[PDB]
Amino acid sequence: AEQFAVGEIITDMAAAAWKVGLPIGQFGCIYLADMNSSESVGSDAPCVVKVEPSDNGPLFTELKFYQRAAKPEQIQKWIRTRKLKYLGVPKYWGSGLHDKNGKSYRFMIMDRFGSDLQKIYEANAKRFSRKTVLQLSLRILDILEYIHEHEYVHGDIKASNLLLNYKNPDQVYLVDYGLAYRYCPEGVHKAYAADPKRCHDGTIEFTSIDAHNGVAPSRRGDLEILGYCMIQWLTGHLPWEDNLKDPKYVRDSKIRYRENIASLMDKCFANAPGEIAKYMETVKLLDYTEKPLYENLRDILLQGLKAIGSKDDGKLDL
Repeated sequence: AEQFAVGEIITDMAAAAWKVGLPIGQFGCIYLADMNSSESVGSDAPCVVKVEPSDNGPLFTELKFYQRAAKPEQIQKWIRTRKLKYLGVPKYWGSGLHDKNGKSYRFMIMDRFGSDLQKIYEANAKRFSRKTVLQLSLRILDILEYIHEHEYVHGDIKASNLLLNYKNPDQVYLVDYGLAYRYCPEGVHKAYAADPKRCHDGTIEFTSIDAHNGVAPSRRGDLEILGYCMIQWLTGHLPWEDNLKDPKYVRDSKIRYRENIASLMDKCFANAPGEIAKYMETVKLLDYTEKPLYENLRDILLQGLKAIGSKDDGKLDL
């Protein structure tokens, strides 16, 4: 199905006009997009349009997240109060309803990014430096604190969901909120239980123990997912990576390694970077409904940067 005629002008719900260009990268139904003008949408376009049938659940979930939490000025306000260089939550530009060939579709206009981190990781023989991992993780902690404080949990952090700013290789953004989860609607935390609405478990190698136990994701699970990403990034591996077809094996391993983090460090690393063990110990202390002390997690990571004779200079080193 072609959802658009290439070069057509589409008008969103706020009457802003956009033009549609070609598909990106040979992701889903995602096309380059720009402000309506007399020029064609070029390969250096600054936006994308994501389009799915209107009965698609994930696009609707994602749209709601972006409308509630990613409004250009909502993000800018947070950046000013927190004295952040930037925030890696993509900006929402608009959305609408588009009918074609008697089918109804939903569309959403978003920032356009450069490469995902997974491609860059594979081009570096599946390693990121200690400097890179700490700098990424600091910015992901900023992002997670933001979304959590706006009642959502991502539940699927991974290098393929981390995109670089098209104009700035040192700024990383977390994308894909189609299976994001509003753990705290109206300040009321979800109970330790399954959500019948939700069916997703994250990505098996990175997902949280809570997710493996069949309960809805919460804040600690996001921090836990980031922990496993860090190890994967530093080492090229996770202990359970050859048994991903067997979830109960993966859960058993995660549960045992949480109970004994020094054995995780022994398995994954001779000498391990101490911030990682410290990070995971702090995450382990969290109850299901407990608010993380994000600034203490960031501190733990800053002490890793000090230990390699560096600082938080915002350099990803990719």
